[PDB]
Amino acid sequence: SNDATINVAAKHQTIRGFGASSAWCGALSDTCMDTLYKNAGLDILRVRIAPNEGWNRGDYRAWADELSNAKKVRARGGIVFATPWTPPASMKTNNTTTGANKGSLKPSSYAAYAAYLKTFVKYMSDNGAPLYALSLQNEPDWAPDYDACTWTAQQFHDFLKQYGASLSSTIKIIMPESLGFNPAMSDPTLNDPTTAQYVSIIGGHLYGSPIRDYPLARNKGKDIWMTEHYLEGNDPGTCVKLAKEIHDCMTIGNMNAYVYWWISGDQNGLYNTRTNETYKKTYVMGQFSKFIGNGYSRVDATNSPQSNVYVSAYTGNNKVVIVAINQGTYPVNQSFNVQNSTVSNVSSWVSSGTLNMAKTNSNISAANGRFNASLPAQSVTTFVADA
Amino acid sequence: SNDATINVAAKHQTIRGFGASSAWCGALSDTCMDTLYKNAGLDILRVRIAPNEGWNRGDYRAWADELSNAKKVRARGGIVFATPWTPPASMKTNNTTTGANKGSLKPSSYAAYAAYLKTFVKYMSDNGAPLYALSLQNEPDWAPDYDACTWTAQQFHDFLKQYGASLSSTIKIIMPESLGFNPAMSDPTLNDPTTAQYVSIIGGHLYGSPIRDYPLARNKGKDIWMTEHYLEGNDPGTCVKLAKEIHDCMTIGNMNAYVYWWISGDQNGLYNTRTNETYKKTYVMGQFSKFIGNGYSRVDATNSPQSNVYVSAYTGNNKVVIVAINQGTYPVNQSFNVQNSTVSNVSSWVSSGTLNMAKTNSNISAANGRFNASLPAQSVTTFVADA
Ligand SMILES: [Cl-]
Ligand SMILES: [Cl-]
Ligand SMILES: [Cl-]
Ligand SMILES: [Cl-]
Ligand SMILES: [Cl-]
Ligand SMILES: [Cl-]
Ligand SMILES: [Cl-]
Ligand SMILES: [Cl-]
Ligand SMILES: [Cl-]
Ligand SMILES: [Cl-]
Ligand SMILES: [Cl-]
Ligand SMILES: [Cl-]
Ligand SMILES: [Cl-]
Ligand SMILES: [Cl-]
Ligand SMILES: [Cl-]
Ligand SMILES: [Cl-]
Ligand SMILES: [Cl-]
Ligand SMILES: [Cl-]
Ligand SMILES: [Cl-]
Ligand SMILES: [Cl-]
Ligand SMILES: [Cl-]
Ligand SMILES: [Cl-]
Ligand SMILES: [Cl-]
Ligand SMILES: [Cl-]
Ligand SMILES: [Cl-]
Ligand code: NA
Ligand code: NA
Ligand code: NA
Ligand code: NA
Ligand code: NA
Ligand code: NA
Ligand code: NA
Ligand code: NA
Ligand code: NA
Ligand code: NA
Ligand code: NA
Ligand code: NA
Ligand code: NA
Ligand code: NA
Repeated sequence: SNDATINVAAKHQTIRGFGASSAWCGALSDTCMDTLYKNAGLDILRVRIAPNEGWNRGDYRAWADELSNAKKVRARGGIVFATPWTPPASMKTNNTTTGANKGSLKPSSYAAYAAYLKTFVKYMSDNGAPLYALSLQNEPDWAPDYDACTWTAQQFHDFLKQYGASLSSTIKIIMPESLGFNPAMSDPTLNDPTTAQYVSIIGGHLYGSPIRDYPLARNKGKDIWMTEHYLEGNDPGTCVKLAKEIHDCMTIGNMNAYVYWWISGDQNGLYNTRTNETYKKTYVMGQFSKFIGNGYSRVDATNSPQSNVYVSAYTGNNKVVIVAINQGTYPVNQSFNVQNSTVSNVSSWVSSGTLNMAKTNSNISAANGRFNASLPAQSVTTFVADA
Repeated sequence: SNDATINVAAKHQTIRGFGASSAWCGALSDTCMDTLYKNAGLDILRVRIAPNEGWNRGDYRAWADELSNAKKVRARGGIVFATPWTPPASMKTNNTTTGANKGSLKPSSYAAYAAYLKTFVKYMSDNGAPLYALSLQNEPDWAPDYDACTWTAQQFHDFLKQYGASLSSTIKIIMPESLGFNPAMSDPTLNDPTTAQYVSIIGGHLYGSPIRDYPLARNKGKDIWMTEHYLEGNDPGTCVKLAKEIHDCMTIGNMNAYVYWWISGDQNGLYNTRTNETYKKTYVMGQFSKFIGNGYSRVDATNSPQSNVYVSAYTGNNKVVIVAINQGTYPVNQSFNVQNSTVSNVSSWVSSGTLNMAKTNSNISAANGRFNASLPAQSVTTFVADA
């Protein structure tokens, strides 16, 4: 009864990875970076481009902490993308780095902003931490009193038709990083082939709006990345909520990558640099990232085989990986049936209120692709098998 | 609130170990023995002395399978004791090896039975698997239709006043292995100093009667060993029932050792030799045996700090070990406070419906002897710390 059926023959999106941001986290330590990027297996880092007035006279001091973070992640096998929260104040209609009075990028500074971003990309490259991609703006639809800069959907179109060729010849471009992943923010760019061609990755955040598929983006060949979100708490209930959010991004959103908010900026991050302690949300992320390898594809799996259980699955390099979330307050047994592959050597790891990415030592045997297992209360289990 | 307080200064009995029996299990494989005696860390083996009519003409064939079992356990760091379920039929009042018509040992064969047991002890020694102790009889108060032999409390006294000197000069003696650990079966032997002196270990089983302390035995200097019991099932509820039984033997019974019934004789054992699979009761035993070392003493700990949680603790070799059982259906948090020791480097391992003696990777910090942890539903956790 109510099997989780996994069909390795039905493939979905390619998984780029999972990560977090170093924005406003200073220069993170080797221990923090080892914890996250080696042990938990995160492999994407989002750095901030701090507003830098000296950019065009060779003064990069404002950027050196992120350089350091970038190098540490690259040394640990990760890729790095950059997000600017604002152009320098000299380019803003409000004459400040904040979002005061819905400040925006002066159209008379469009060429300079393009040059600015290219200067950051070349800085990072010249110092041995080349970027994988670059975003045009954080949350163009939010105007708070910290680094911010408004853009309308038409402004992104305006900008890209002029400067997208130059920018994309330099680096993969992410846009638009909407507050709530509003497709209207990017639709004008995607629907005009002149502008769509300059975009590689469609990025968005999950504040306020449910997770959704984005068919236009996928059908234009774009990656879809969830580039910022956080949750408050590290109790088991919050941890399984995070797990279900990642699962929903993978499954409903068809997203190629999931990127948590900041590593250490406050108590809602992944690592506490004041006590040198790992927040338990870290291990939720690890149940995906440590086990899902390079170039893996998501495949069909019964999304919810019984109440409060959620399942997704991935294949690559002759492995099958199954992530099974139990949001219930008690353990439950769950059967799995892998189709169109011959599976062996099943091993599992659990993160829960007690366990941190702990190998279970369970003695799982598979016959004709079927095995079963007990899922602890408020837990995430990852099965890895030969396939 | 409701701490489990551990006081290393208040010491109780010395722990000899934990084990199981190879009676009627044939000659067990290396894989079975590795599973139990290396990985789970059992370290006591109870062999049966099969009734052997050829004992006095050098025919030991009936004993060779147990010889093999004994050698395997000794090679894996364990000790071995032997239990006879019956003398040979030639010494029985019913002329058979069974318990038919409450058959007993003929008083005219007392000297021969003593010689018989000494022949088994010397056999085992001569072939490189010397025994640690020897029992006079299995379940002298039960007379079933398999190997059996009745003895009254006065018969044990009768026998020991004559043959105990000879027998005890050869080997540590266990008696009386009552069905339900009835102290009346051994009281006459213990209360006469002439007979008490020949006994080293008071052994008993747990069929039908609650676990109890045995002050007379402890006050005469004797070890108290639970030498046979089993439970039916391997579900989490049964596994925590077994854990609580061991805990009760340690705590209420002040027992030095706990010995499960047979390893592989039927489905109620610890290992299935037909499928080469380990029954989950094995891991319950391992949560005690693998972690509680040579010469450790039990110490004071809050027996039940909250409902359905049971705690015991042990020290030795500058370690403290804490076994915490959660019989509840949901996880609970539990605080621990170690007194009169300075503890560091706390690590934990869990056995549950999902986990088999699995290291948790939890990041437990202790300050002034206090730490806390989440105990999964229907689980056994063992903490080990430097002390
Ligand atoms: Cl894809
Ligand atoms: Cl900073
Ligand atoms: Cl650096
Ligand atoms: Cl506003
Ligand atoms: Cl617009
Ligand atoms: Cl549009
Ligand atoms: Cl939240
Ligand atoms: Cl930690
Ligand atoms: Cl935490
Ligand atoms: Cl298999
Ligand atoms: Cl495993
Ligand atoms: Cl198992
Ligand atoms: Cl003792
Ligand atoms: Cl046998
Ligand atoms: Cl042998
Ligand atoms: Cl009877
Ligand atoms: Cl009597
Ligand atoms: Cl008496
Ligand atoms: Cl039972
Ligand atoms: Cl097994
Ligand atoms: Cl089992
Ligand atoms: Cl510590
Ligand atoms: Cl640990
Ligand atoms: Cl932890
Ligand atoms: Cl649980
Ligand atoms: Na990756
Ligand atoms: Na990776
Ligand atoms: Na404002
Ligand atoms: Na934000
Ligand atoms: Na505001
Ligand atoms: Na990975
Ligand atoms: Na595996
Ligand atoms: Na021992
Ligand atoms: Na041992
Ligand atoms: Na009978
Ligand atoms: Na029995
Ligand atoms: Na009977
Ligand atoms: Na031990
Ligand atoms: Na330890």
